[PDB]
Amino acid sequence: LGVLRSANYAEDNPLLEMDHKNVSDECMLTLTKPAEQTITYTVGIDKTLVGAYNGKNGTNYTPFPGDVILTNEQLKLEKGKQESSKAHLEFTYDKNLASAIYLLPLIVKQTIYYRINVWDEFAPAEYTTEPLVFTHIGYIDTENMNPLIANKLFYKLGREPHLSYVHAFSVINLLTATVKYDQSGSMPEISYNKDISYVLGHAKKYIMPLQAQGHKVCLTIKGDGQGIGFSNLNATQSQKLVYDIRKCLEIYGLDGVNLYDEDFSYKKEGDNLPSAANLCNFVTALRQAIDDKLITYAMTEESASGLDQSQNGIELGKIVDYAWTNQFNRLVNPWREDNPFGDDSQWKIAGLEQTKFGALTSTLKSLSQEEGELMEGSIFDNILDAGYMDLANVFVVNSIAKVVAGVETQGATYLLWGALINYDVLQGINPELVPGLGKGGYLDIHSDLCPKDW
Repeated sequence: LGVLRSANYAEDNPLLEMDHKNVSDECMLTLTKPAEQTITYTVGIDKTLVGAYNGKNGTNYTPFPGDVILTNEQLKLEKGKQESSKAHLEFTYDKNLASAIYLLPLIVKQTIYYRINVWDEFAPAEYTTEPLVFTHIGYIDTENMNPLIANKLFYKLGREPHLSYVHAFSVINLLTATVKYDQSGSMPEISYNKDISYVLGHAKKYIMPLQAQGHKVCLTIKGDGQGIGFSNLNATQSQKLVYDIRKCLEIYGLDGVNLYDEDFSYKKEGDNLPSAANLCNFVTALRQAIDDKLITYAMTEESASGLDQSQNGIELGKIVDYAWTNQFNRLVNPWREDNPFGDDSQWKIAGLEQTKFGALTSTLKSLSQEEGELMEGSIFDNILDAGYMDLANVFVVNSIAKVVAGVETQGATYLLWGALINYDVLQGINPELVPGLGKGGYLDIHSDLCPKDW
């Protein structure tokens, strides 16, 4: 008696994601008792087991009809060991394969039941039009990343026969344009680096495809450190930047703008100081100009004080679609007194419903043991124990970045916290980021999922 396991997957019957390329896995035999003598078993394909599997598990899988190349099919079990040598399975992709989930049973002659998801041209098999239950906002740094990677990241929701695939993000923020003085040194203008220019100049290639798959796409605007920005514009300057932002979203088919309140290098003394009232007047003007296009606000330690109070009757929270902070890998709760994780009252925005606040903005950085405990504690205790459920509606990822050495642990989890709370805990639906594991997945440090091509 023994078990035919996968070498890289703990799932008894692993589900591989085949996006128009081959997929592979290795399996081995684990014997309940150590081998008395050196024996060799052989693994083979038996597609006759499919009908019994679909009856037992309620599924509808058709046996995988593509070419399957098994190498090292003879499993060597040395005396005294319980695990054999590893066989290798290469599932060949071909255009003659329709998009579906297939089954390929591998037997000893127990049994392992490989499931192969053959993707369509836009989404995996069993993709659904069912919308994500929460708003997931993803930054893409156009200096290193292709915005189209959003169209490759999915959530595998549920367990068979109730599997569903949904896009992992619903809003995408493009990093970044900046605000600086104009050539005459009197007016603010938007400045675009070489990367964000090519993205916007080719919005038909990089933006409309995202919008076609349900993504709202916004342009982020930071400062360029010349001391002029969203919170210190006079009447004339405000009308200029409002006009230019309104024009920019119309010109490139953008759904909205993300006001990233950082890097303006505001002076601490002089005649153009930052004020929360100026910010409220500028954003109020922006809202009149762009109508229902999205305005979001990213708060930082460089934000002006007073946003917890109305400014000339204006509450910034009433006129913005979403807000969040740069307090990465930590759940910020500005409405919680005696907060055991730290007082976040500085991040309070007057008029902002909790359901519009990204309490958790995660970033791709390795965390210490303490930092890791702070992240999970702040998330769980605030949303479940303290009862701030409304803080589970918006989740933000500041830069979907490449998974590399030293950030594999955060890479695997920092895009799943919103699905973890909303689906796995608040409902019973298991969530998995796809395409994660395996050669070529988002978590393969030697592969780029959807690389920069300009």
